[PDB]
Amino acid sequence: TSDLIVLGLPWKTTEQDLKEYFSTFGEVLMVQVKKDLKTGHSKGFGFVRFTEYETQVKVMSQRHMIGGRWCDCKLPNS
DNA sequence: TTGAGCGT
Repeated sequence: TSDLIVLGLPWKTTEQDLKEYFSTFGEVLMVQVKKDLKTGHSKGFGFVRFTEYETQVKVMSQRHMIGGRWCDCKLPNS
C-alpha cells in the first residue's frame, strides 16, 4: 500500500536491476533510484512500490543482498 | 572516489 525505501544500494545499481530482484517476491508497480541530474550516478538508495501487501512486508521483513551488498527496506518519512 | 540516512 505504501512506497518503501531501500538503503545500502550499491552505486552502479539501477532501476531495472531492482525489478529483477523484487519481481521475485510479488507484484511490483514502480521503482525509482535517486541520482544526481548532472551525473546520473546513484545516491545509493531508491524506492519501490508493490501491488500486494503480503509481498511488501515479506520484503520489509528481511534484508536484501543487491550487487553484493545488503539493503534494508523501510517505511519512509514522506 | 563516498556508505548514514529518507522521495523532482
